[PDB]
Amino acid sequence: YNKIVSHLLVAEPEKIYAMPDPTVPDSDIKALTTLCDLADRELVVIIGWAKHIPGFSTLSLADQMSLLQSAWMEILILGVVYRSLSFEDELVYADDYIMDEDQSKLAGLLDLNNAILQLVKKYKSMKLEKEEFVTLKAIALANSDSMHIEDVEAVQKLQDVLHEALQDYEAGQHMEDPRRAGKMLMTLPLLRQTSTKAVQHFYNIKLEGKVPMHKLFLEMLE
Ligand SMILES: CC(C)N1CCN(c2ccc(/C(=C(/CCCO)c3ccccc3)c3ccc(O)cc3)cc2)CC1
Repeated sequence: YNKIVSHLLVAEPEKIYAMPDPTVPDSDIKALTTLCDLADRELVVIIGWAKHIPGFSTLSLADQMSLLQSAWMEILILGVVYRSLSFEDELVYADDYIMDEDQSKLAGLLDLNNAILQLVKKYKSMKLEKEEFVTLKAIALANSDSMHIEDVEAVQKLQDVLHEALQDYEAGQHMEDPRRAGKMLMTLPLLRQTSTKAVQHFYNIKLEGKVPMHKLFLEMLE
């Protein structure tokens, strides 16, 4: 077991809770408030998590911003997916917040979440392990295709470090399947697809607020 995967496991943020309001009756407005409140608390720990990724904090501050601005929804969704593996037709946003099909219909999220459930179903059949989760998550941040990177070279380096770490691990604990790392990489499109659609929905129903995401990430990064 190599040191990248080992440190990435160590850098996992702790459990966040959504704390839905037991007073408020379940409605479509409730769901968004809960998910909004939970996402904001996750975003704070997601930026701490990034800084422990080897080489991330050596990037320029604009490149740190560009990676997080490109990948934040992918990172949120991957977490939901991983927590959902041992459940059935349900998305585990938090240990205290689980959304089944009817609550997704009510939240206006049915199509999004059915796609997120394809991703869950797919990691189930490959028996996805925590070490692959945290490595795929790190790859998703680094492979996020930002429009404006200052140092293309350093960013490709971080890609290739995390890429090699994934290949390394799979060569290690998965000899039964010499193509498992390639299969892992091939689930990255579905994750970009649902995140692309989720971010678009984020903006359709105007959840961005007043402060643009790039200054929020600048504040959190300092
Ligand atoms: C005002 C500004 C500071 N922001 C920052 C971020 N913020 C936000 C970010 C992400 C969502 C996500 C849902 C669920 C996606 C589908 O399952 C979502 C709901 C509606 C539209 C798009 C996404 C979501 C995903 C994973 C997860 O662990 C938790 C939350 C919701 C809100 C609102 C507040």
